[PDB]
Amino acid sequence: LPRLTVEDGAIKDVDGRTVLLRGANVNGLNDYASNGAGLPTVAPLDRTDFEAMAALGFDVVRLNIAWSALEPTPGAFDAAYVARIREAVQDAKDNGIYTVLDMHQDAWGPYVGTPEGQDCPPLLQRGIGWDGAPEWATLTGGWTTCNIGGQREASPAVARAFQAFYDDEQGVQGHLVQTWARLAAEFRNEPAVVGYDLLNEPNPGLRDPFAAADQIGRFYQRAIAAIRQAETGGFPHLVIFEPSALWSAFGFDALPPRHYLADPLVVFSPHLYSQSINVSSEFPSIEDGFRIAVAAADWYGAPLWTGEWGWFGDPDEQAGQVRRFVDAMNTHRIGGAWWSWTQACGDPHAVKDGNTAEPQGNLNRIDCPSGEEQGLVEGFAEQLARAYPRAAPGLTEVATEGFRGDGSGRIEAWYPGAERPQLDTVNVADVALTRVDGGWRLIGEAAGEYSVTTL
Repeated sequence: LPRLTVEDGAIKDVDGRTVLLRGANVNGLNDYASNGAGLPTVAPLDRTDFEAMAALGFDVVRLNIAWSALEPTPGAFDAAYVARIREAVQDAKDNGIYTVLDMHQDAWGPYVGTPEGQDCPPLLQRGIGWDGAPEWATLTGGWTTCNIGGQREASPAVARAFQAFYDDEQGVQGHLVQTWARLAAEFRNEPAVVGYDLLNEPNPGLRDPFAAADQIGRFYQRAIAAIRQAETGGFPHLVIFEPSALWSAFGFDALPPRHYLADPLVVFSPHLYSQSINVSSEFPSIEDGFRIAVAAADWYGAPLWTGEWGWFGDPDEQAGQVRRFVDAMNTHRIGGAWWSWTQACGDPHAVKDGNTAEPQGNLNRIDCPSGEEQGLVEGFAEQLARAYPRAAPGLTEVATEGFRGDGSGRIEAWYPGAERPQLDTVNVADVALTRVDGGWRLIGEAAGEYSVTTL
């Protein structure tokens, strides 16, 4: 709905309200290798998915899109794939959901898997194909596609292909930069697009964390200059930038140098996987992982918005960690996107694990191999649907019992569930609670200090 900007370390709208962008990753437009499994790699995606997201209270989607589908041959720009992106943006907007466009990849791309008749070196496991870059952009030097321990990023071929990209071999990085500019031009006047997550979990390539962070930042600087030129005649959207993929395994990393990100609309977006999928199950803790990320974002002078987080095991055991995560989002007043809305039976994550005949998903449960959606993973869903202020002027505090601030403008908040929220609204005029699908939307007007709390 209103255009988003950054001011004073927060995502805000142009009306001055502090915005919390909470929602999920949606991969229905991503281009995954099929890996010979003979199964869909994504679920269908249409307006009903965005209605379902709005019924959990979400007001953002991280839309995982693929360079391989935008630029299928060198220099191409597939406007028919752009029209599917634009349909998803419009279906999200019709349901009150902003879109982050995420140039997504795992393990470089679909073309890094070990071919069927090819063996692995001793001590390595077979690789499979994932998502990201097109085949023509994939320059592996012939290095083995097998990996250490089954970890998708720990393959010589993937590392070499990333290093070829950072070194701009054959101009492949200039191709992605131009593809980003062309895509930003397609949305330059669309306020529902938050902005651009320049590359998901950039791998180190053949560099250590410090030289990796530098080459990742050098790419971000090139992409930002191309995007800002392409936005001529529209307006500048937010630039969401990530540390290397190592943050997703350790809870911290070397940081892309600030001089590469010297644009006022950048947003730091590490993936906060502490106590979920880090190398250590204990360190950093969930809460220390937030403190590290918050300190890093403050170094950039930028907002923190975490593009991926999630738990993947039994909700009976892990819902308490999910609860702790949401609590910390409220303490730090950030948004982010759960991984993920749907995972299909032929997704590479399922293929890797030999789990293509087992149910998939940590939010929407898909039966396999049928592909049929069969309810929600309720222990996680109930945490993700928790009440929050979508937009609030001068927001100062967000807690489980409600929120408060000091400012002038329209408050908009979500509350889940069929029962009417029972609220104490201090200094809020014209309060209206509207039943909406899956919950309730609150509106009201502030003009100074205010609070909206449970009674």
